[PDB]
Amino acid sequence: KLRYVSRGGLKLEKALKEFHLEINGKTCLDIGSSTGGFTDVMLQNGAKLVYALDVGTNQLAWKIRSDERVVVMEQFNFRNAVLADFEQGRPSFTSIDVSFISLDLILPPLYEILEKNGEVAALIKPQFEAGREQVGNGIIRDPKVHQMTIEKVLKTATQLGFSVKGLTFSPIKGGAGNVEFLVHLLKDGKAEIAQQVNIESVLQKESE
Repeated sequence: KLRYVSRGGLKLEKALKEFHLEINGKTCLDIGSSTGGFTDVMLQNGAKLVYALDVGTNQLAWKIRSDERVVVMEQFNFRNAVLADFEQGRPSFTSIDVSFISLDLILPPLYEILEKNGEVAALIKPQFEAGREQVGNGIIRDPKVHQMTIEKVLKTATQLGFSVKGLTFSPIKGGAGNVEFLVHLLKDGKAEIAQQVNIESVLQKESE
């Protein structure tokens, strides 16, 4: 009864549930596929196709690598990604779980690539969004730094034209032991942060 190929799958599972996302029949993009937990979640929820992208060599679990619905794009730096790179359908849903890089560098090319009214479920990792001097053991524990990193990503998304439809906390810690957050974006050019988005409330709920 391990339902997913990694505990990472628990992260996207919560996003799908909390953000009321529908994957069935959609062409999906998994940025930072790694072992494939996110891809696995999307496959199980009926994705028509999943592009599995990694800046380095693919590390997909055997089960996921062998899946006919999966299109591997390894040694592929998403910063250099353009719409022409996606030749088997335009992604309308995207999940993002990258490390050692800010979403500031991922969201812009993605905004162009994603289908109109396409959606994004993205992990916000304070340890990669804060300043070097702010990090230190590699864990960010300061609530004010957490807030600032969330604010930073929401600002970047809205400046691009994404609307922010939801925000919550990732159900499990990432990497060296970091609280991380899940944000729901919509490509509509409206730059609207939904009323339900409440950073302080999310921070408080994660802490409990």
